[PDB]
Amino acid sequence: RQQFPVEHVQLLCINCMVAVGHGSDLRKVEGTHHVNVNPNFSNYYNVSRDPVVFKDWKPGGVISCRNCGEVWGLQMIYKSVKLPVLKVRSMLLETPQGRIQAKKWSRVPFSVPDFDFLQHCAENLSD
Ligand SMILES: [Hg+2]
Repeated sequence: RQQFPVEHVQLLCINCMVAVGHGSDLRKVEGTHHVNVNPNFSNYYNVSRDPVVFKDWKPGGVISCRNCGEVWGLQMIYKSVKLPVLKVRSMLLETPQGRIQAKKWSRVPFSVPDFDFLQHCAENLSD
């Protein structure tokens, strides 16, 4: 399989395929959970409190495309902070090669850095 710089892969909604994110905004939490840490991201998803029943994070609401209503994943919270956790199969990866839908995050044509909580406090004033 190929390999691109994350900067070169854009996120689209598997369904409506609107440009919704950047692969460069992806982070790994607890190794596995893939969040997006770009604040401007919330402009693309609605949240809905369908709580349901991950050791340092409590799940928030279910997350879905503002534009077609596709479910993308669910919120996750830790020490008062809320991040959108993305399901791989809900994303269309727009590589310079074209568009590929994956079924495991561990198989995306780029590398996703671990999430840095401390440094995420570049966002202290808010929340
Ligand atoms: Hg959509």
